[PDB]
Amino acid sequence: AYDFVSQELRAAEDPEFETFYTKNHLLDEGIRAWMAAQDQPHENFVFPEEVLPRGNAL
Amino acid sequence: SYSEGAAYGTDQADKLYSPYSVYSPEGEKSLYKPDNAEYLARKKAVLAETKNRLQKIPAYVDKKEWFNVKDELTRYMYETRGAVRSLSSSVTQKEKAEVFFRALEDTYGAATLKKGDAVKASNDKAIAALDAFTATL
Amino acid sequence: MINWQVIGQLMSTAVIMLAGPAVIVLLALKKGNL
Amino acid sequence: KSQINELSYLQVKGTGLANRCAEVVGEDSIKPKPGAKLVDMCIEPKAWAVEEEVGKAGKTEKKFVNSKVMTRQTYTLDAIEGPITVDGGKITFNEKEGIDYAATTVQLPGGERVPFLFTVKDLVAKGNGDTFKPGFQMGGDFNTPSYRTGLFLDPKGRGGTTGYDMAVALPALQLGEEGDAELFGENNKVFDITQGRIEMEVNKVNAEDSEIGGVFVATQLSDTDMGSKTPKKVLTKGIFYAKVD
Amino acid sequence: VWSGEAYLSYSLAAISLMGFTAALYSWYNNTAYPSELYGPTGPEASQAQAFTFLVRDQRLGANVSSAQGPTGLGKYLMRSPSGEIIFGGETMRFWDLRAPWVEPLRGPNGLDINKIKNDIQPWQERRAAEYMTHAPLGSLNSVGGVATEINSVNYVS
Amino acid sequence: DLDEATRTVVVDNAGNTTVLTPEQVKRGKRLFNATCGACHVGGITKTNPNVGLDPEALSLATPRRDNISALVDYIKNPTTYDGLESIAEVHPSIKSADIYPRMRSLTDEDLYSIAGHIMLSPKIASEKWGGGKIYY
Amino acid sequence: VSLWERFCAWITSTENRLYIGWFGCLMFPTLLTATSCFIIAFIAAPPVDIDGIREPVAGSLLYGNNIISGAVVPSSNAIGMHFYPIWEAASIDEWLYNGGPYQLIVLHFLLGVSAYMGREWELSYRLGMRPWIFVAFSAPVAAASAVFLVYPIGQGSFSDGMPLGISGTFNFMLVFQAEHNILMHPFHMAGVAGVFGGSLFSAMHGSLVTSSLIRETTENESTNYGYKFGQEEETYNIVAAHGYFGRLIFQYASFNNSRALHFFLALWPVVGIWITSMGISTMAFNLNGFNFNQSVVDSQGRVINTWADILNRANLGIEVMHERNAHNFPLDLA
Amino acid sequence: MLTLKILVYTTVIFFVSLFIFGFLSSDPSRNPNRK
Amino acid sequence: MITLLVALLVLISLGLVVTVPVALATPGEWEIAKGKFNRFFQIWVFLVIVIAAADGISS
Amino acid sequence: VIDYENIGYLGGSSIVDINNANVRAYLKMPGMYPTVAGKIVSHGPYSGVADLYKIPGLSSAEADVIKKYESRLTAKTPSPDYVIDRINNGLYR
Amino acid sequence: TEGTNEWFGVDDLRLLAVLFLGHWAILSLWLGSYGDSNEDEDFFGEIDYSAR
Amino acid sequence: RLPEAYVVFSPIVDVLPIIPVFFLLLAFVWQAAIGFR
Amino acid sequence: MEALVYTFLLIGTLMVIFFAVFFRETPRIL
Ligand code: CLA
Ligand code: CLA
Ligand code: CLA
Ligand code: CLA
Ligand code: CLA
Ligand code: CLA
Ligand SMILES: CC(C)=CCC/C(C)=C/CC/C(C)=C/CC/C(C)=C/CC/C(C)=C/CC/C(C)=C/CC/C(C)=C/CC/C(C)=C/CC/C(C)=C/CC1=CC(=O)C(C)=C(C)C1=O
Ligand SMILES: CC1=C(/C=C/C(C)=C/C=C/C(C)=C/C=C/C=C(C)/C=C/C=C(C)/C=C/C2=C(C)CCCC2(C)C)C(C)(C)CCC1
Ligand code: OEX
Ligand SMILES: [Fe+2]
Repeated sequence: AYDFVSQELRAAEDPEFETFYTKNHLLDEGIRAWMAAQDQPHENFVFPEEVLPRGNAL
Repeated sequence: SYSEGAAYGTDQADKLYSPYSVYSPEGEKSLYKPDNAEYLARKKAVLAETKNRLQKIPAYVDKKEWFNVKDELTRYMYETRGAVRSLSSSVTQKEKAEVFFRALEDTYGAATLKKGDAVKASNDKAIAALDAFTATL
Repeated sequence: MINWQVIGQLMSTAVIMLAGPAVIVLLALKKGNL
Repeated sequence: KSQINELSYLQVKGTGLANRCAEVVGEDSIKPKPGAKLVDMCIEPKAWAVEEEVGKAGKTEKKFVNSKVMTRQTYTLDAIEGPITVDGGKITFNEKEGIDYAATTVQLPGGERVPFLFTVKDLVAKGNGDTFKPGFQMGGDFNTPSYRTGLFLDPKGRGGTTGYDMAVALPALQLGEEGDAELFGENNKVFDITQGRIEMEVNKVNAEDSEIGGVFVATQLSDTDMGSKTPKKVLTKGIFYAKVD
Repeated sequence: VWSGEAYLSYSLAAISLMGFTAALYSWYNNTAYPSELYGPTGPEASQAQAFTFLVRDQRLGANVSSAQGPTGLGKYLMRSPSGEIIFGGETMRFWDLRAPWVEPLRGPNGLDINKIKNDIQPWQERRAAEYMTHAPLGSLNSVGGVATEINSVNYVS
Repeated sequence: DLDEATRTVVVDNAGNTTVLTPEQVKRGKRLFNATCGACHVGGITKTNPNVGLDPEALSLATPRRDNISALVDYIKNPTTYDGLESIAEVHPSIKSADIYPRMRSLTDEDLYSIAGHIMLSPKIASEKWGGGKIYY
Repeated sequence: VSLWERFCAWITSTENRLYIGWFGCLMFPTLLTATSCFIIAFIAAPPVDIDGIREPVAGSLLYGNNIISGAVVPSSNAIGMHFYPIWEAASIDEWLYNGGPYQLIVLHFLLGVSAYMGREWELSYRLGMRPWIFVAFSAPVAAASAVFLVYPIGQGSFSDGMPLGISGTFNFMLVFQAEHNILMHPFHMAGVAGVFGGSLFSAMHGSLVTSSLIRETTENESTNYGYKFGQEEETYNIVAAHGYFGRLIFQYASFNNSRALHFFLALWPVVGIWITSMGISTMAFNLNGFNFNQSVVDSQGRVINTWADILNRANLGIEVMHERNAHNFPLDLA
Repeated sequence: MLTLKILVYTTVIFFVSLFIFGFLSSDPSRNPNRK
Repeated sequence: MITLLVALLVLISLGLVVTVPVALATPGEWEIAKGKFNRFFQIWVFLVIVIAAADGISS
Repeated sequence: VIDYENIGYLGGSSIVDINNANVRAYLKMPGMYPTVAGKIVSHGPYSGVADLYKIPGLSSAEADVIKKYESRLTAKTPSPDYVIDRINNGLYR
Repeated sequence: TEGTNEWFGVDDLRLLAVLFLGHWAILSLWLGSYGDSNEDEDFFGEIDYSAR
Repeated sequence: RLPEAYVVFSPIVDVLPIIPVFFLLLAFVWQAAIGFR
Repeated sequence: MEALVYTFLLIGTLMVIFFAVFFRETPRIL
């Protein structure tokens, strides 16, 4: 149960509509990108520094 | 050995200040020598500007600005007490400094209570007191 | 260079940690009011 | 004023006084010197109005409805510096530094929230005559920057200078020759600069204290979130105050 | 109830009042607990960071008052919900921070912009850089920094 | 596995290389974390993140700072990154060591081991030193 | 005879349908105002600036949510720790924008739950009961005051307080993981053992009673009808369930005493949640859990990874992404 | 907004005073043991 | 001399704590012998003043 | 912007932009950070490398390090979202 | 005005007359039974069962 | 560290704050030796 | 239109809580 598509179709068309639910997806992009380099050494993820989603000034 | 945690004294060759430290004492072979003139010239320079920051005090009391007199004696003058205690070496030099402080603490104690003459009176007790400090040593 | 601090600490705990039950053990042998 | 300068910091805080511009007393004339530089110009608006489609008796001409500010006490500009250059016909002012933007948000009837950056950046004032008078009246254009700097991330994680550029949780949109070009406008984040026209009016001067102050009126354009919507014209009115030095 | 245990449960209610209050003195108060001795407070180390990068980018010739932040607010100086000039960021919550190294820069309105542009003394820079690196953020094994800091420092406030 | 080829670090501006004895690398870590590591932890600088302890960033300074003799030069006299003016009043140093109480007791061999730690750590950890939180 | 004595006789009467008591004098007005504002703020409430950056986060049902995503949003970062009632807001529209009803609900909740707890004492006094059911209820009161009151205090803002919702709960738990490392903290460890142990001894005690029931019914009717209410006979062979568990593990690990057995069911969870709620409390003041990052090194000095380093890279992903616009400076001090 | 505010301090110290003068009303003696 | 007297001060407090609660928990040992023990209290108190004297002289 | 040309001239192509680069981009040039780089970033739009000598408050030493890297410095079209975050764009090592 | 240091949040003078008439309106109810009793009658219990 | 007349006893002082924990354990040892009666 | 179902589920759940408390089958001895 990854997404509510009615929440996802709306947040794509309206770039002002924010819930707590869409806040949890951006927390999951940080889990999917930052740990997966060291999580799975067999797959050899070599991420550049410039693809890893950072926030502002963190 | 490289990862030995409680090697208090067997590790290093130089004697430490205490087994619970990393630093060596204040003895010889140190690079900080407190007798140097540039440390004395730094402490002397803040004593000269302190009188220059203190003559701007009545200009704000001639005006109505009490917020500027409460912090003029803490904005630059924060580094005074570190120096005037350090320059006070001899006996009678030391008990000359608390004459300057108690005259200075009443300038701040009158600025919070907003008393115009009590700032201007105790300001003149401070310029005359730093005059006693600088002229001796 | 024989690490006098650790030798001092381990003896001084073992003096104190054995000075506590020795108050009770000397009472159990004496059959006093425990 | 100097009456505000009498107070300490602990007496002002929590009272809503630091938000309010000073009240200048009396009227006379003051002449700007050759090297005259304006010191403490603060601007605070006291009323806001957004241009809407109003429901009259039978007609729908565009009129200004007012609005209630919802950001609390953060609207006043302060510490605005700038030199006062003397052209021959008309005295001019060009601002240089100071806090010259104050972001705020007002609410309309209906529940619509309209944010707008209230600003005086790059202001070129021009007023009749040379000396400041109670009949003096200067104004001019200012440039409004965008409400969000380009590295702002929207809820999907898309910005103008950072972030993604596609619907990040809709991965089947970029399939085909067309791609996701149907929602192209919400991916391209465009930094926008618009214009605004302020009109100030000095009416009370001290020359013994060299501080002026009067009523202004400013109109500008609200924000759009980098092309997300059509921005709306925002009118405001208030009082200002300045130290002419 | 006039009995033996009832007087004990009267004290335990009042000693818990004193227990929370001494535990909240130590977090906020910098007067009975000087920052020179106990380290900077929770609120104080949040303001010392914003003041340090204020000094840092002022040396690059940047107007810090008109420096528009990424959200549209002040990157360095913004305005509190009561009207005062404060520091901006997540440090806008601790705008009541009254500390002996920032109170030289106050006015009636708040942080005086004229005094920031001209009078910043280097002991304040030595203080705000000291209170940034020794913020009260630790761990139980006594390594400092954030919860994701590597194991090199040994500090809990 | 601290081989003497790995402990061999560059010592002067010309480019000579000398080796660090195993007490230099051990005191070099304890002194660095106690003195310098409050802000320079892992090579990054907390209070000014532009000017790090990277071997790239030490080399691009207007006096080259990669050497042991160049780092102990910086400790007794810290200029800026372009080396025009001194910031001894705000960086902890030996010249301005009356304000900083942390550097009143440091010998020549103690700064020789601290600068040894700053130079020998990019050789141990190639990308973790001053790489920020990406390379934790 | 007097009007007050005829009112004290009613308000402390156990003959009411629900016992009101003297704590109900400030339980019922508090919790009905926390309720009646919650139902309105969950259904119909406009979006709320939570980050203080004037980016309003929708949280109610009329603004396009559901049961899962909808939530009463915490108050603003602009307010922070300041008390923000309705009369100090200059309009209700300014109140609802800045996170108004989060403080009205939470402060009337913590007063009403701390009065519901004292009400459980009071009726135990008037019924002749030994008093300490309300000490067992101190464990969720400790945990409710930890995430709504104590954690906003030590972090200095109600915006770090827990959002009153379901998806807002998991925004709270994940951001609390990155900034405080709760899983390595031994007080979340001592309450996972409290509720895994609590659900063990619940289903372990509830099975051994239901195993050893005495024949009182037929096979057609229900098992439960062999208990008549208020009977004085014991409804299960307790010697039977003692001999079973006395052979299932060994003999000396079994409580023959049913009083000491029914005390251990009350000890283990409640002590586990007292300790846990003082994990959030000590991590409200940034005394985080353990940090074993870069702890294992070889003789060369290169960092050898552990499971804590893999756990760290999950914490670094949430840390660099939570409140992705609210930060301006390199360290999340708040 | 200063009319609502008056209404709250009525309602608070109405019920707080019922709480305060509830336990002053000889409240330990209200038990099922005696009286 | 301070390092010699404090070392004599610790060894007496080792000798008391092993023996004094044994002297009290016994049903009669304190009443039968306390004038023996009361010397050791008066010796112990006297050492604290001697050490406090020798510390002030040496500073 | 989705498709912004001159991404390379910002920080990483080793030929820097003037009116769009961060002050971190001038760190790769020895001698310019922080003093000489501080003046370039602070003032308004430039049209060429010759306009670098028009900066109010230049020395001969400040013009010297510009004279070294004037092949590496180049000026482009100022897109106004990059011109704001030239002192600080929220990037920290 | 939120962060003013005013007693019990009493901003205006009108809020006092609300507080005094709240404590006293129930105090006068309480004195109708527990007031006007003997203030000189003791007990050697832990708990008194005197009267209504 | 301690004054120079007291640097000798630096190991013994390090044990001293632990000693109040040892009184908590002294109660249980005393309850064991009394036979928990 | 969608949120109307969610509201009906919530207040419909609070109805059966009301009836369970006040219209409960009152247990009786004998
Ligand atoms: C072995 C058993 C034992 C032990 C170790 C203690 C230990 C303590 N009890 Mg005690 N107590 C016990 C059994 C015990 N009690 C029993 C069986 C009863 C009967 C129910 C009581 C009833 C009792 C009462 C009624 C009170 C204590 C208090 C205290 C504390 C006094 C120190 C203090 O408050 O410092 C903290 C305070 C300061 C440092 C400031 C100085 C103030 C002075 C020392 C207060 C002295 C209060 C005095 C002890 C209470 C009077 C008791 C007297 C009528 C017998 C201390 C923690 C007192 C307390 O405040 O703690 C709960 C208290 O009010 N106890
Ligand atoms: C595990 C036990 C334990 C330990 C080790 C500590 C340790 C400490 N507590 Mg503490 N505390 C505890 C349990 C404990 N607490 C418990 C269970 C409670 C109840 C919840 C409290 C409640 C408590 C409070 C309320 C406070 C502390 C404080 C402190 C700290 C200073 C001690 C102090 O103030 O002495 C106090 C000593 C006395 C009261 C004795 C009398 C002292 C006299 C009056 C001093 C006179 C001084 C005078 C100027 C000298 C001049 C002499 C001249 C005239 C010649 C210290 C870290 C204090 C602190 O720093 O808070 C952060 C504090 O305010 N504690
Ligand atoms: C009776 C239960 C009760 C309680 C405890 C509260 C409590 C509260 N309400 Mg609420 N409320 C209630 C019922 C209650 N409410 C009801 C029934 C309604 C519907 C009308 C509301 C509607 C409502 C709204 C709409 C709002 C509140 C708000 C508040 C908060 C502040 C109000 C205030 O100023 O209090 C007044 C309190 C006092 C003057 C203090 C009285 C305490 C006394 C004096 C005891 C102290 C004893 C003293 C220390 C002894 C000293 C002895 C001396 C010798 C030293 C507070 C949490 C506000 C809020 O939470 O905003 C965030 C808000 O906006 N309430
Ligand atoms: C196997 C996985 C696992 C397990 C079992 C737990 C277990 C626990 N975690 Mg944990 N956690 C985990 C993984 C896990 N964690 C992970 C992976 C993370 C990182 C994301 C966390 C992060 C985390 C945080 C951040 C917190 C926990 C907390 C807790 C505790 C929750 C108990 C609680 O709050 O009830 C206590 C009960 C309450 C809070 C409810 C009070 C309700 C009041 C009394 C009444 C309400 C009445 C209601 C409104 C109406 C009633 C019905 C009506 C009709 C009448 C418990 C010990 C919490 C904690 O530490 O305790 C505070 C907490 O805050 N965890
Ligand atoms: C493979 C099965 C398994 C086992 C054996 C454990 C075991 C444990 N987990 Mg774990 N866990 C599991 C699966 C398992 N888990 C799964 C599938 C998840 C979710 C993905 C979790 C999530 C999880 C979390 C989030 C946490 C644990 C924790 C724990 C520890 C305490 C839990 C506890 O006391 O529960 C309550 C149960 C009891 C008290 C019964 C007793 C259990 C003990 C271990 C058996 C005693 C037997 C003894 C050792 C043998 C000697 C006796 C002999 C003389 C007869 C313990 C090490 C906690 C922890 O980290 O603790 C360190 C913790 O925080 N676990
Ligand atoms: C046996 C008696 C006795 C006692 C109690 C002391 C005590 C002291 N002497 Mg001293 N002395 C003694 C005999 C004694 N001396 C003798 C016989 C001589 C030779 C004639 C000297 C000569 C001497 C000199 C020459 C000097 C001292 C100094 C000192 C003080 C050291 C502290 C300090 O630097 O001052 C600063 C003060 C303090 C640090 C305050 C410490 C006391 C605090 C309040 C702790 C007390 C708390 C409380 C009582 C404990 C709780 C107990 C409670 C449970 C009952 C100390 C108070 C020095 C001194 O006074 O310098 C100022 C010093 O230079 N002594
Ligand atoms: C000869 C050769 C070939 C050489 C090789 C050598 C060789 C032979 C080796 C083999 C030896 C070998 C390994 C054998 C050892 C066997 C062994 C023990 C293996 C298992 C391994 C293992 C890890 C076991 C340990 C785990 C274990 C079983 C732990 C028990 C946990 C435990 C003590 C729990 C107690 C919990 C508890 C207090 C419960 C009571 C509370 C509760 C509510 C219960 C409910 C309840 C209880 C009542 O009481 C009654 C009354 C009622 C009403 C009731 O509700
Ligand atoms: C001050 C001082 C001193 C003294 C000291 C002392 C004297 C101490 C004490 C201490 C003590 C007093 C100790 C104690 C100890 C104890 C112990 C260490 C014990 C423990 C044990 C255990 C823990 C066990 C237990 C048990 C049992 C028996 C049975 C049941 C179960 C159990 C397991 C619980 C001296 C002289 C040095 C000098 C310096 C100063
Ligand atoms: O508000 Mn809610 O989250 Ca606690 O950390 Mn800082 O602040 Mn914000 O960031 Mn991260
Ligand atoms: Fe049961």
